[PDB]
Amino acid sequence: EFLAKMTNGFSGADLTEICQRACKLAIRESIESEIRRERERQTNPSAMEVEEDDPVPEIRRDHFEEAMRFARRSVSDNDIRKYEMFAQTLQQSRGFGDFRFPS
Amino acid sequence: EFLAKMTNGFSGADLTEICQRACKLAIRESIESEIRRERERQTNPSAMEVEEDDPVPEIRRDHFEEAMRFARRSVSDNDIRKYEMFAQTLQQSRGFGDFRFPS
Amino acid sequence: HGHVGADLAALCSEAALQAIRKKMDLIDLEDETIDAEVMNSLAVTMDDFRWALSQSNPSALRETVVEVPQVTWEDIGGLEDVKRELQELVQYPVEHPDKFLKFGMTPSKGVLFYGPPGCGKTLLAKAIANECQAN
Repeated sequence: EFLAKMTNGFSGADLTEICQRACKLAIRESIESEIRRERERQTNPSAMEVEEDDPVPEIRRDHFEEAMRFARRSVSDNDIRKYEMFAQTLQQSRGFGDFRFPS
Repeated sequence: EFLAKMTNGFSGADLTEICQRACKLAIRESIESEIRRERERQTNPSAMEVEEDDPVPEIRRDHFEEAMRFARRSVSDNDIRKYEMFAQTLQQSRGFGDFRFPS
Repeated sequence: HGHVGADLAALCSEAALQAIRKKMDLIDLEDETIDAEVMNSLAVTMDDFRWALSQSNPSALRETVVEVPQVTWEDIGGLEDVKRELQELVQYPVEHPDKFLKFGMTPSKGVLFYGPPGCGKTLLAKAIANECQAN
């Protein structure tokens, strides 16, 4: 909901991109965390993590906080006015207005 | 490295040309050096070079110093600005900027 | 490049024939019946092969060719962000296909390079193909 009312003029195809950019930014860190764990210097059986540590089990908060920085609205204001003007080209119930049948 | 930081605005297809122009300028001299050696006047067996003299065994320094004189940058400044402007046509993470999740 | 197996058999036979043809000083007209000397004492050398490649044998190939390239990452240094991006867009959907299945992120299907003409575009595109061992 805090992510809802912050994105104001965003089209439906733009905020469907940031929930893949955040997934890519978390998959990068989940790949990278497995690099150091296999590249442990003097990888000895002593003090070995027999359990899977799972550093990124799910998408955390700062992934969205960083993926939001690359957001961009696709539709401008000049082209939504084109659809507002075409909506005005339809006469849009304008003319005489309210009238009543006689009694 | 001295040849690196001298060529500043050169594209990748321009400095790949001078390492063939220098080869052509050295192959010209290696062809020409064999002309006088077979065209020795009174070519006698006395004081004959039984060993191959090899005047140009490899590309020397002045071949690059002379081949550099015909260098020319292909891309101007007016057309790299076209790609900078197209990079600006992508919105390039511009807008609201940094925000933070509530606590 | 472009030769097929039959073309290479033809190359071998023509190089052997050129090695015969340089030995006409012993294979003479006075000796119609050839003695057993040159029949087993003639070895082909490299410039015969270079002759048989150069002077003859047009390749019967014009269509595309599938292969793994042999260019390396240090062939064009720098561009570490582009290397990281291409690794993220090519290597990770094939080297780790299960982590892309843990939280369902679908892989992308292609990038679009753009820049000035002749800055190593194809020489950059072949590098990730060589690194992934991909055709």
